Amino acid sequence: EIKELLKLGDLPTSGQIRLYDGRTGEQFERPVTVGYMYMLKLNHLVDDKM
Amino acid sequence: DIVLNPLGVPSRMNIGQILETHLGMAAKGIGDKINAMLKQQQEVAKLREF
Amino acid sequence: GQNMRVAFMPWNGYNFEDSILVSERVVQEDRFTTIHIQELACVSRDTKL
Amino acid sequence: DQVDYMDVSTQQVVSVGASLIPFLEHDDANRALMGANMQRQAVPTLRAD
Amino acid sequence: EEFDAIKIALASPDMIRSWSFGEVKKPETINYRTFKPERDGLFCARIFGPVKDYECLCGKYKRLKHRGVICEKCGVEVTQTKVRRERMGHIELASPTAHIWFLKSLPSRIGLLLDMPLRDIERVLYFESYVVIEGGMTNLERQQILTEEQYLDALEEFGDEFDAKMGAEAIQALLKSMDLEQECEQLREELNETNSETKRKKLTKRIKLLEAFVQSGNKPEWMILTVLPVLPPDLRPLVPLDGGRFATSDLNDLYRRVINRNNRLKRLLDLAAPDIIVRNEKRMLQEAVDALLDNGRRGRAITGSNKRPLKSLADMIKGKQGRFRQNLLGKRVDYSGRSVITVGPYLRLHQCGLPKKMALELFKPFIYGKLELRGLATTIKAAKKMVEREEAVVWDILDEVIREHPVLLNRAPTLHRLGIQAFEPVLIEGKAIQLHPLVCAAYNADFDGDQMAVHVPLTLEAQLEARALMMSTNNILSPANGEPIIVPSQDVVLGLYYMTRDCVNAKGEGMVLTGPKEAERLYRSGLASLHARVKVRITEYEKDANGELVAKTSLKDTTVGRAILWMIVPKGLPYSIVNQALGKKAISKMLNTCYRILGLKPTVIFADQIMYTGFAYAARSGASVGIDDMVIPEKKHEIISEAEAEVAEIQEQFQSGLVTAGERYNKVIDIWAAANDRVSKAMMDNLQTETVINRDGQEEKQVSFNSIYMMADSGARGSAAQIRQLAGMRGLMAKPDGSIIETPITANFREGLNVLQYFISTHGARKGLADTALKTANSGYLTRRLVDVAQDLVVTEDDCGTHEGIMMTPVIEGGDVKEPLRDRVLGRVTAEDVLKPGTADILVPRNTLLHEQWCDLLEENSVDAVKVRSVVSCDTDFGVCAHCYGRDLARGHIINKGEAIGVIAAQSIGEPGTQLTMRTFHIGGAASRAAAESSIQVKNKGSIKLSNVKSVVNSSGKLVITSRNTELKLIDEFGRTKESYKVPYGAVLAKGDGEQVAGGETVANWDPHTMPVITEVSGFVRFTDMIDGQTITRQTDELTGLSSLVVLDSAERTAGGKDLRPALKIVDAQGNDVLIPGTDMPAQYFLPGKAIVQLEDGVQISSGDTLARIPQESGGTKDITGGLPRVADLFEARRPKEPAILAEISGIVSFGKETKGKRRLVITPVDGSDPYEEMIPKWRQLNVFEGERVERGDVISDGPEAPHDILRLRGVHAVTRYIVNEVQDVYRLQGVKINDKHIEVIVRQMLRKATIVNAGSSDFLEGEQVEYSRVKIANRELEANGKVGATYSRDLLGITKASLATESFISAASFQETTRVLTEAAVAGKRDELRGLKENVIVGRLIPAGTGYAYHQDRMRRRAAG
Repeated sequence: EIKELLKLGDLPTSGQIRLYDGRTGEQFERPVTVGYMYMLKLNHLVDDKM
Repeated sequence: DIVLNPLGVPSRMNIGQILETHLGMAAKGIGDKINAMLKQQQEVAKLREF
Repeated sequence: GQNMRVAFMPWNGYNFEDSILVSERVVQEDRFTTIHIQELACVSRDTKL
Repeated sequence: DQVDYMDVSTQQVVSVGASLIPFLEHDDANRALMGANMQRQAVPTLRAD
Repeated sequence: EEFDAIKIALASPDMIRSWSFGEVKKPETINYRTFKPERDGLFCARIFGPVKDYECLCGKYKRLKHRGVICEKCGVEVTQTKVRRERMGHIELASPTAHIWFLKSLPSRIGLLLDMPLRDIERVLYFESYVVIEGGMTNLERQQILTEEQYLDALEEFGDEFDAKMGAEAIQALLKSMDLEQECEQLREELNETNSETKRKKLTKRIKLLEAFVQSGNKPEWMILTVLPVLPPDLRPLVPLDGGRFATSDLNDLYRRVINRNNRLKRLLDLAAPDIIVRNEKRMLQEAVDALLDNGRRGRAITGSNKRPLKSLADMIKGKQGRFRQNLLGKRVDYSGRSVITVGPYLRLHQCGLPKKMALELFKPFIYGKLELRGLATTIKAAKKMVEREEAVVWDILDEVIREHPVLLNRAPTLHRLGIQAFEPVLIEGKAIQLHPLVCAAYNADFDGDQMAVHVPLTLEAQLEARALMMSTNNILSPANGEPIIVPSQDVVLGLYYMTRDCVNAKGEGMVLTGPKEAERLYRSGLASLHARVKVRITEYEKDANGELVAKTSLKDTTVGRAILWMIVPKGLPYSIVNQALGKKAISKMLNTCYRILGLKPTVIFADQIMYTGFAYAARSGASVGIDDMVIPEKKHEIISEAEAEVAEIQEQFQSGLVTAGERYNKVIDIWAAANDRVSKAMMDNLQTETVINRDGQEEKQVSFNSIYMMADSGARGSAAQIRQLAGMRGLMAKPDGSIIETPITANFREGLNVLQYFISTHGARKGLADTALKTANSGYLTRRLVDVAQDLVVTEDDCGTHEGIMMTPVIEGGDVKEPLRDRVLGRVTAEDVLKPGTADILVPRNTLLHEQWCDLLEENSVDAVKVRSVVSCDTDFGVCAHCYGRDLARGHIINKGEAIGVIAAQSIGEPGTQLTMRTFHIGGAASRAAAESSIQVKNKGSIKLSNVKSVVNSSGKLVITSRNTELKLIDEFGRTKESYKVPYGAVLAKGDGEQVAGGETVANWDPHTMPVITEVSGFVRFTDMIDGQTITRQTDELTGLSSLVVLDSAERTAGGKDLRPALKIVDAQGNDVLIPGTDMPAQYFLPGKAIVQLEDGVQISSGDTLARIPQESGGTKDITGGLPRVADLFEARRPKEPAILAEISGIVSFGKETKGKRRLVITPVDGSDPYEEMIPKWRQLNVFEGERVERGDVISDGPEAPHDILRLRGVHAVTRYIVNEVQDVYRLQGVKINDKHIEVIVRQMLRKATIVNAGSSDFLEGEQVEYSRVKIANRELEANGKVGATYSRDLLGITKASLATESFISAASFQETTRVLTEAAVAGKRDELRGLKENVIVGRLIPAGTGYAYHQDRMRRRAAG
């Protein structure tokens, strides 16, 4: 179902696409697993921890 | 935008974020397609069908 | 939290041991920005003199 | 004929704070516990998405 | 001011009065209007001095010039405030009080000196019964108790001579009227007559206590308390809280209660109170004194303010939150900070990144100093404001303040030595401290958001000793072993390994390059990959015989990545090491070789270069993980179908009624284990190759390039369990309480799981998590104990001149060699060189450091065992020397004088357990299964070489070992011991001696169910004292005549067959006796109890079995979380449940009288006429039937052995080696490399006590425990003077007993059991002249170790000079 949903949105079924480095501009050997995620953070403030 | 570390991911016996990243990529592709279809004023019926 | 792009790939040492390397657009677009409220109370007490 | 009762769903064992994970069966018990803790101790952002 | 020693003794009342400068009478603290203390209160200004800084009470005496002027109105001596800190008060009591902790503390020293139980003195002190002090008449004498009625009955008869008081007064009068010399003489006269063990030990302890009390100069009247001291007011502060309220102290309330009770007692005595009221008031005063000294331990504690009871001085001294382990050992320190970690090198190895603020708040004194130096600021007060304004010149000066300045980094907790390192900071942005990437394994702190501690040394001494000693460049090895501590993570390093790999013959292969720089250019230009099989013109350099370099250039078949890695390697390492794949162990060996060959300076540069190269090439590689990477073999479904079909067949067989519960359970377990093994093998076969690609026509088979398989082969973490759990079958789970679960999990994390399997694995995951979380504290307690035990080790002399040692032969566990001789004797000093004929009788020098060349020579010569100078076999007094320890594992060279030996070893032994319990369990947790039953198989090919064997050819023509202790060895052509197994008595072997064996041949037949008796010559059996009904019985069996005769024990014998011992006489066909070949005793084997005879008279019996199986399994549990109690009991000298009783004296051993079935083992030596009888229980199994010519320390009974009896019987070296091996096997099972020197150090520190049973000249009697250094000095003096010596007996003690037996009572009290140690020091009157390191730590002086060795030798030579 994940591959079908990827194919629906005109995306490769493998879910792994190669990237370009923002420093030299070289192409990597193996593709990279990229995508959107939902990140969270605790309080853990360096202004208070330090 | 964010670059994670693939070192400790396969050792902690959990796929998790990999499937979440693939599903997020699918959702982002669907959203980009919707945005591209919305930037034009072709037909509302086509948007409904999509 | 917030939805952001994430890629699984090594780097020059910014993803050494399960760390998180972020970009500048995250800070420019005010993403992951909170607001703290620190209480400061000044009390007035009379002394014995 | 040996079936007596049936459960309602699969989310009856795990509470919300630990079942909010999109993929729970693909994680370890300790990993899911740490994720539930990091999620229940999260902090809101400026623009909620 | 510099004190030499710390003395502890009893305080005198007049001395306590002289200590104070006034008496406290009223308990008033302050007034509700003014906060001025009352003129007779607790912290009055007249008694303890002024409150403010040089100011009187009424505020009249201003003009601080007036010093020492007593006022006429208030009477306050104008002095400073710190006067109250170093002064105390006193309280004048009306009635004397007995010190609670002098009789409540074990072993009730008051009752020992008075020869009276604790209950009696308790009834006397609490005014329950009266005691007679001294009776002049012949009716009663001293120490006679009379109740209330008995006292009245005895008082009406006589008068003016019956001396009796109540409690404290009576005890004081008894202590005053008693004479110590007369009692000592009486005890010494009584001990010479009788020798009852309990009474003799009691009188000996009493004489020791009396002698200590006499030599200490204390008085028995000082035991009572008439004037007690008062705590200084500064130690019990009374300041108003910020919330407008007052904060009182519980000690103030206790003192107020004591003063109120004393005032009530005085008012009652001045008004002639009745007897009952006086007794009640005295009991209340005693209870108050008790609660002030030790609040609520013998009864109910005094109720505190709200709900919790008050804490007294005993709680402040004994408790965990006491002063000792909170303000002396470790406490808050100025110029410190805590910060968050950062993930980025951004620097070099010996440098770290710090935010501007850390020096913003810590380097401000240096900022002000160098501001006053150049004069850029006017004053310090203006410089502070200029810094608070954050000017640019402030940061410009701070850049020079931070220029070449050390700084200490810390991670809590600090287990090993690498937890405290020093670096130099550089100002950066972002307020989180950066950490070095390679010190992640040193601090044992992953980058998950931990907190680091930053400290700043101020003195040039500390700065230099932090720059030199604790630098990451100088301290690169682990203190546990000689291996580099850098065993890295980083799939970055996995990508380095990938660079060291090969691939397909795709575009880029088929050229030749001249050097590594050409390959680097070709790879950086974007022309080919780093896998092309390209011959490179490598110019390699090898060291010369003297130290020079040898240049040689040749072509090498390699790849581009390997050429780049060789380019990173400097011109000091060969090429044959990098020619293979570089994994974890490979790079570890490379680093070890670079350290041992080049040194220490270029290794840091090499590590920095290789880590930068790895980071760069990993960023350029771009690895990733995806669902499509982890493939699942299609045979897994077929395996699951076969497994479920077999389970259905098992269920159908169980429903028929043919398989029990245990058999079905074991069969299901075995079937599922085989299925999991097949699934794992299929997964490996599917994931290994994955290389179906045409290679210039024909195909080629190689390894795959999947991220999971690559990460597993490179060794990022290293686990196949995670592989099989992620791709194949998870495995078998165990029930939370009972056993292993029958139904395992079939799915995996790739296809998803259900609720059942998740819930059934969660209770095991959290079980393991709780186990490791609770064992992380037991490990810390074990580290605490090990540090407390071995703490007084200092290197005083280079050598001690001892030739005795232990031949350390390589212990080969089973067949495979676990630890060879090279990895065992690396870094040890050899003595008493044994001449072993090898190639051409190679001689080994004496007292030489074993280098790698010597190790190679020993490997070429194949030396069996080498004797070295062990730590236990040392001779230097007050610690050990440098020749008995060997090469240091920190610097790489021979250790000099000053460096500690005990603390380092304790930390190195304690850190691996905690590290493993924190690392392995936090990543993954499950349960495994171990095998119990073994088989007979010999894989190695060699020859049979017996040792200490007395075998004889039997009638069957085979060699059967006729001895008890015989180990079957396997000698090879090279002349070394490879295999060694325990051969039981009566094992039928296959070959003899010297014959060559093959692989997979049954060498012995040690059947646990059949242990036959070895018979040499056949003969007719004659029944001797074997009558049916008297000793034996008849039991009808089901066979065709094969009956069974059971020899009943003495518990069922008749009155006539008591001494009739049954035996088996072997005669000929006519009736003549048969003598044993070699001796004069005829053939007669006495059958032990519960003997089973198979054949009756008329037919000769053979292969008699009169034993059972009784399977008992020893320890050897799973990971350290479940094995910590084992090593804990090992280091505590614990007694096993079944101690193996060994032979005391060699000779003829026989039996004796047996009452109730208890066996008696009489030892009748051939030289000693006095017999030695031993008590053996009835249920204890014996090996021998009557007795053999055993030696000193022969295994008589089965089961585990006790280390206390081995040390006393066999020897000290034997038990030392046994303990070392037993402790090292635990780490061998867990895969931990720890040298035996760290264990031998603790063994020697546990054997520092011994008893003396002789008649000597100095103060040494029978049954005294003296320090080993003292008895060594005494033996030296006796040998130098020529007097009669004394023979000592070394005894083994645990951690607690050896710690309490230390002469340094300060450290022993600071560790644990402070109050009892303090009481022992006060009663005995010891002398502690700053021996232990904890003393110097508390008093804050130079440590008598390390850098302070010069100060220690200077103070020693000054004390010796005068």
